[PDB]
Amino acid sequence: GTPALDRAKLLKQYRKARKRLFMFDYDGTLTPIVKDPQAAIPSDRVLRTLKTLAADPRNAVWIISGRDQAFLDEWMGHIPELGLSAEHGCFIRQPRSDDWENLAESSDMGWQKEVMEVFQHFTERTQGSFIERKRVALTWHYRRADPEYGAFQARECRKMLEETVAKRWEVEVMAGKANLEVRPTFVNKGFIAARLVQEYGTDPAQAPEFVLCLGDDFTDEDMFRALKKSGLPAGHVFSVTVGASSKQTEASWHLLEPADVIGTISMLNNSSSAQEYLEH
Repeated sequence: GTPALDRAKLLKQYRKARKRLFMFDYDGTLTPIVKDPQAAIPSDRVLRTLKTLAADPRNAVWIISGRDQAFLDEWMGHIPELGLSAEHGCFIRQPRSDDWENLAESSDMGWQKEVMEVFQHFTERTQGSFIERKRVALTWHYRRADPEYGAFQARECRKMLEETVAKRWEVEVMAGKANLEVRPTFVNKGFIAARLVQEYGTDPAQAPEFVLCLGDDFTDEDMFRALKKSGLPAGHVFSVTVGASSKQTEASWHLLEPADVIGTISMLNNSSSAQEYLEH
């Protein structure tokens, strides 16, 4: 478990830091979990909060999301300073750039040819199984197969992929409940988060003196893991899960709800020179 984010400590390091890095999951983190993805179109409040945070050039503000490129661009893309990572690391837009990079297309996806061949082989030999093909991930499904033989086939297929495909291309093999998935290593949010920190270079004095990383889910845990490996001073890094104190997490802190996340970012925004004046 974790204590709630110490907002006083956060604000103090924010003020002290000359360079700040923010990495936010979107759904479940900046906005509540909902059934209808359109109901999680950012409220005006969420958008104001992000726009104000990103306006300060001392801040590098990243949204790291499973959402489509078209969704992030439509609803948040008008804030030019936001860095956007969409579709599980497959599309990236740097702060202040109009250009999206297609990271899948920038990679060698020759592995897909071999994985399809292997999956097709096991499919023909495992009644009930089938292949799901997405842009970047390939998934072999076998829930409808005999449970024991399906599991056996999946163990055998996984071993084969690990000893061949995974040693030639930068991909990993995942096991879901009744599935096997192959996807690029760059899909992992920790990969995404480590890359962002290393972009600052190998010079300590050039590193950000403030990192706030927020996320609610299992994939976001990999961001927290990566930051624990960053080599940055502990008091400079705030890995924060969204969830209860009793939640087991790689984060060091929690905030209970997206409303608390927005409230926390608003507190940081209100330390601006302009806001401090208006406040008196």
